[PDB]
Amino acid sequence: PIVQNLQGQMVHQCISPRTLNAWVKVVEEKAFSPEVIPMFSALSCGATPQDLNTMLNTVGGHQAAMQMLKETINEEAAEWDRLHPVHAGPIAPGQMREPRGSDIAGTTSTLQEQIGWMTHNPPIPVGEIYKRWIILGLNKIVRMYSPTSILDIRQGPKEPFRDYVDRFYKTLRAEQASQENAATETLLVQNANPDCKTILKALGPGATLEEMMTACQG
Amino acid sequence: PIVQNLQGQMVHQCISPRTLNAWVKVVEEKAFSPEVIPMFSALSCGATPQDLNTMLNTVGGHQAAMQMLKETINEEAAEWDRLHPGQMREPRGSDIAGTTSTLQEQIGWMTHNPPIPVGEIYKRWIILGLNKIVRMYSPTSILDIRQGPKEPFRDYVDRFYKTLRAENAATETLLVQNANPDCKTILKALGPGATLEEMMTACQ
Amino acid sequence: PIVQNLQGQMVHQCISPRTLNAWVKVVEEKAFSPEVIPMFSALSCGATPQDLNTMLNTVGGHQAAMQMLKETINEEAAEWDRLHPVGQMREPRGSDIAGTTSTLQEQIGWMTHNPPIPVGEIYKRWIILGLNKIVRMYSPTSILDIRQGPKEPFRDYVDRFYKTLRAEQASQEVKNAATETLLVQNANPDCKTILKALGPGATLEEMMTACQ
Amino acid sequence: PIVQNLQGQMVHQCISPRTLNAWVKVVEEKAFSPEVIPMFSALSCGATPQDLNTMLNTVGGHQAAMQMLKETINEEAAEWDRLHPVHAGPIAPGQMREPRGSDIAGTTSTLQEQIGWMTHNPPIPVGEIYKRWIILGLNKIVRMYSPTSILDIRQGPKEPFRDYVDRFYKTLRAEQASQEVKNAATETLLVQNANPDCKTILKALGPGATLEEMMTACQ
Amino acid sequence: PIVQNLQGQMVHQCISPRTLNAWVKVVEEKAFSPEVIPMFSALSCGATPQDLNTMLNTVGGHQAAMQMLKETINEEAAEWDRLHPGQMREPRGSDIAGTTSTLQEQIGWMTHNPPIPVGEIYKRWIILGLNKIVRMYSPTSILDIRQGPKEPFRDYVDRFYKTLRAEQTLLVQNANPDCKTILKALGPGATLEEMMTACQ
Amino acid sequence: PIVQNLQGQMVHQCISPRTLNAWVKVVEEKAFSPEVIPMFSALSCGATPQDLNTMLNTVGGHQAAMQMLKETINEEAAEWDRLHREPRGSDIAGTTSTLQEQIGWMTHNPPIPVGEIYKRWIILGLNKIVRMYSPTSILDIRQGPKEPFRDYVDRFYKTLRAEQASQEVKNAATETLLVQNANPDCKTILKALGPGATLEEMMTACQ
Repeated sequence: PIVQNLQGQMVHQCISPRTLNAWVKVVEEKAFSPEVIPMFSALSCGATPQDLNTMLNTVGGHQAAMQMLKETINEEAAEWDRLHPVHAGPIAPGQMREPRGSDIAGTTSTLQEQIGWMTHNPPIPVGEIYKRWIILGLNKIVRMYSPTSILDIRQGPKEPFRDYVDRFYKTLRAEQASQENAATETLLVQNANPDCKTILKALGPGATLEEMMTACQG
Repeated sequence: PIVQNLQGQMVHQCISPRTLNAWVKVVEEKAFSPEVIPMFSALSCGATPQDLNTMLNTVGGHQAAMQMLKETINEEAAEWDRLHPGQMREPRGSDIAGTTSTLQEQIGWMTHNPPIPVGEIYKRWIILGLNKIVRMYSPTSILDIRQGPKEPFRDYVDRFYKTLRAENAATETLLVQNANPDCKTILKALGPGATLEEMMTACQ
Repeated sequence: PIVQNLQGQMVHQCISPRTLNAWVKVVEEKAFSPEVIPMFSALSCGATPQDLNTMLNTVGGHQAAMQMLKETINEEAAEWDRLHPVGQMREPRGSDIAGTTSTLQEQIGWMTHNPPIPVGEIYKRWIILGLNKIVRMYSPTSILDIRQGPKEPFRDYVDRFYKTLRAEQASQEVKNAATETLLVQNANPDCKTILKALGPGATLEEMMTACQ
Repeated sequence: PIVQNLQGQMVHQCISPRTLNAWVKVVEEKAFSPEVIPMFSALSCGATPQDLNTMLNTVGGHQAAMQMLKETINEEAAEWDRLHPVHAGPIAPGQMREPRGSDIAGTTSTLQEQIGWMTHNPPIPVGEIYKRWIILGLNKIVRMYSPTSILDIRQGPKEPFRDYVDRFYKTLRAEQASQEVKNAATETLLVQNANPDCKTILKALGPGATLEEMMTACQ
Repeated sequence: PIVQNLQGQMVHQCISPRTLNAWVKVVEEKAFSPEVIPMFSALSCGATPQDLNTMLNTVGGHQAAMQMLKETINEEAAEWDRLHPGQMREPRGSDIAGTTSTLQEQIGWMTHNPPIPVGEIYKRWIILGLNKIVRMYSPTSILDIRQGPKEPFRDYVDRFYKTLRAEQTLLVQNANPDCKTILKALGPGATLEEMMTACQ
Repeated sequence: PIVQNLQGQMVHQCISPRTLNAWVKVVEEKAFSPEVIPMFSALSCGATPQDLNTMLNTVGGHQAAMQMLKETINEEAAEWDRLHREPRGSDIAGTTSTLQEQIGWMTHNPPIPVGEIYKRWIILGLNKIVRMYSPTSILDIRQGPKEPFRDYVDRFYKTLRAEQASQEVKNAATETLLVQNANPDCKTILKALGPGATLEEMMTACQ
């Protein structure tokens, strides 16, 4: 990554054994559960495009996903080139060449160049731009790998309301690759078991999730 | 987080793998037991609103709770906006929650002179929300805690305060009232103003 | 905690995940065995009253003990106020030292003032007083009930003897008398004869070598 | 390794117990699966030739592979010597002796010389050069230790499309020791080797379908 | 401990959670096997008397040993006092053991010029006491180590020297018959290496 | 160890719990397998004689080996005295020197690397132990009838490395012995490749 030292300079620092292992374990243990994305973004704080490629490439399984991710990255890189053509000609002294899409993805750029861009004044945050593409791709994969439609989540006859709401929102989160309406509100009440369904209908519209859960406790 | 370095300067620093992991494990292991909150506060020492969202979002289960927490944060953001409708732009509620603000801006508010402590403000909302969840996820009402006939007084007091914590006068009044018959008389005998130590010695 | 930076100033530093976890695990694993106290004191090196409260509050079980501890702290705070009645710097009330009515900024102010008012160290003293009470109470055995098994090795018996003694928290004179009266007296038959044989004035080392 | 301190200076630093152990464990656990190479590259960030030899030599098993690796290194060192004849003559004041192939592989050079070259201005990155040779050797080993041909990967009759695509690309990756494999040939072969139900649906989406589209289709 | 920092200064630093735990676990796992002592010495590098007491006091079991150790310390402190009954006050025995001195004073002596290494002096006494305990807790006399009839020479030598070490020519004597003859054959002045190669 | 600070000076720093533990575990887990030596060398980077003695003395088992090692160190220290405040043999082995003396020498200009000198003696001793503790002659390594060539070459070179405490073993003798002891099917294919075949070529051939 690129971190701030004691003298206040932005310097390069080797990616750590802790970080490498943490990311590899997360993938092994949680596959593409939604929460894996916030974890990737945090573990890659300050990352260079090289560091980002290191983290992706250390993943052993899930090659189908890794391959989809490559395609998404290539799309974004092409889009970037469309919007940011590169000028022919020589670079002025004290200046950096302009980054192509493949430069931002660390494919055609060196570490020195990546560092050059990230610590230039003004900076070109190639690490943060690349990270945004990767996260786009990761979101697609999370939605795809979502194991259950929200329509199939229905409260067991003897299942506590909390356990059912847990299943509901865990499922909802995977389907949109997001934690962010009236439709789901109606669907949640609709799929509750008989006893709860009536009590909930009784609270009327505009009830907070807190009120609903208090209402159906045991 | 934003830390004082060794040269005495205030700067941004990446949230650490150690921190990330500790928080996730605490939630896996202890769910929403009351002691999780002091731990959250301490693991998020110096946190930006970004860092706070990272900690929350890395949680995998408990989506019901996480969803309740979101609603609470929204209420607080809305209430903040109501109290606040070459000079610096002040944070909307959603800015403090890191939804509509950048890291750059967050660092901006927190290190301004005078600072607007968006980290600390946001952390307060989150802790409000967490306290509600702790209260909800509590197995028993304090009224259902009553000393077993063969249950040692210490074990009963443990259950009493464990339960109470998960939820001033509800103490002294209720603890003695729900003690078993033998202890209850001895305790009412010590009269008022007895220390917990004295009570526990009495019913050993 | 408050530690020293490179400019030589005493600066505030966030309590670390390693410290937080260590303390919580010690309580889970050892409850209120006597050695838990030296460990608390070391894990809280350089602590602010805020840090101190964090360590206590992260404990999940033992709420009876935690409650007794709050009472002890209140006693000490009141005693402090009694002994300290109301460009001169303002001094700490009892509840300021306990971090209940003071901010981190104030706590840092007192601790790094010249001369310092070590609110962290003062608060830690009160906490350790309370912890000592709890260790004494949670001691499972009276020293009088420690007797060598017929087939129990002398070392294992002496271990139980002194761990029990340490938890009860005898004064040196009492620890001596308890040793003199009780240790040889309560040894199993075989060892008791051999030990009486070494005569008076034998060191614990000598005794333990003898009965190995 | 050679790292940047807080003063912004490049200095030598001892290889850490964490790095040593991570690398040894990776080899024990994943042998020569393709993802071991990006991991080696990262664990050896800033490595001197000495550090690189340490990491290789701490591997206990796989002596066949370690032996092949030595041969690959020797080839590259010879090739280096061929292209960089160390010119005879004394060493100019404030320069260093040019590196022979065995100098880059840390066989005939000292830590001091290695540090000399790596922190010179301009630097001669003997660490990064050596690392390149090592990775060439490793890539050969990965391709050799690959069990299956890509031609033997066909979707089970009741095997989910995702599981089949996983095996397809895992295998393709080991065979080339690379993830840059999706050309038109593999694109045709993926659809060709799908089970009957999927094969029809896929042919239906027509040409130019993204892997995401294909996988949604056969879910 | 008192350490050398980055700016080349000697300063006090808190004992670390890693060090605290490493020491406690070593005692839990190895008790008083001889190798525990080198480990104690290394884990207490740069230790103040206060740090030394922390390390000792965090041990939960082995209170018999901890009590013996206390006695050994008192002996050494008394001996120290006996040998020593802008002029800097010198430490008494109980000052070195951190019983009657403050961290401030401990730091004063240790960083004075020239230093009075109360840390290192105290560590010397503690290690004396630990050695005694190691000797006592040695399960077997060296005289009872005799090569099994079926036991490989190496395993027997391992037991021999593990025992001997704990307790601070007879080796050939107690070897099994086959080895005993071959060894007496190599004659006197044989290296342990030579002996072990011989009985492989 | 002795490491570099921020002012660019070489300073003493306490050996870390991690380093201590790593070494002790390696010995517990791998005993005296050959790869233990490159691991010791690395874990003792920048070590003072003091640090080296610490690493050695923290080993609990293998006292026979530890005892041989002590003898080897003595021989080397005597030899050093024969060939020679300036350091005697026992000074380099940290027996009769203080940490302060050890630090002077190592950070002097020019340095006298008593750490690196002591480390070389220790590694001499360890190599002897590695060779002694080796279980199997290279002559007894022969390819199973159903054993894959790679597995056989693995065993071959594993064994060769322990016997010599070295990986520089591929000479013409071992080259002849490797092909000779291959199973019938592979033996013929290998003889077919003719002389001067690389190990890579041989392994591709018998896959």
